[PDB]
Amino acid sequence: IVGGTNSSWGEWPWQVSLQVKLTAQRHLCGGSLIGHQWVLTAAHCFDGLPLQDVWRIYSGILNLSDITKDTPFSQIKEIIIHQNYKVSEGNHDIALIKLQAPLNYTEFQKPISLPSKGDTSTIYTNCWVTGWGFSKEKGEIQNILQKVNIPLVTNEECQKRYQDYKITQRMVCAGYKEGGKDACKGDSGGPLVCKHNGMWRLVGITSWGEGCARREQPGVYTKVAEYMDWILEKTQSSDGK
Ligand SMILES: *[C@@H]1O[C@H](CO)[C@@H](O)[C@H](O)[C@H]1NC(C)=O
Repeated sequence: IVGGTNSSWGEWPWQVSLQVKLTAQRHLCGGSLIGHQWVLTAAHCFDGLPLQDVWRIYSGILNLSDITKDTPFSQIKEIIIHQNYKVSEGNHDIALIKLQAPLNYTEFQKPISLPSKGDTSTIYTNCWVTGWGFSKEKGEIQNILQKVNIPLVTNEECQKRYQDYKITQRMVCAGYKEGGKDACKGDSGGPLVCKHNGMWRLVGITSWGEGCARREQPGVYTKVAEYMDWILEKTQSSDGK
């Protein structure tokens, strides 16, 4: 998070940390808890890595340096990457992670409400992006969970900023003309939440940007509302009703 501030215990209780355990354990991505057994994250977090054994999910945590071998974590039972996602490309950057065990809800560990498919037409006004990513371009992983207030930009206004790519109706962009406030590497897969009608809703999944916080270069997010039919279909038990 570039241009952000420290967050408090219980402020973003849905935020999780996706870490890989290879030669050393490192935070790679953010994610949002959406159910007792489900986390929503970006498909690009899994590029060049197996879906099995190497992942650990941390929830109910504010500072990354507090994580030791004693800290309880969630393991992956299944990873569902969008069928149309292509490794190293931008479209459909979304994945669901099914946990091996359900997580009990506390005031520090609870899900973020999902929008409806019809909520695509809604223009939000109080949006925040959180994570432990780089505090500046080419920077380093932050210890304390950062937060930042970022306004949304129209898809047409976002398309003009990225004329070498195609900003689809399945993406939502957020930034300031002067830059200085944006998500960065390590924030990927985390939440872009908006407060609407008194309650918090998951609007975007942090995906990409040309660098971080550059002027007139807004952050691109996977628009959750455009994937609600997919999330609902994929979270069904598999064994059937
Ligand atoms: C975040 O917390 C620590 C001290 O607890 C320190 O890095 C800094 O004072 C805090 N950040 C800001 C922007 O105050």
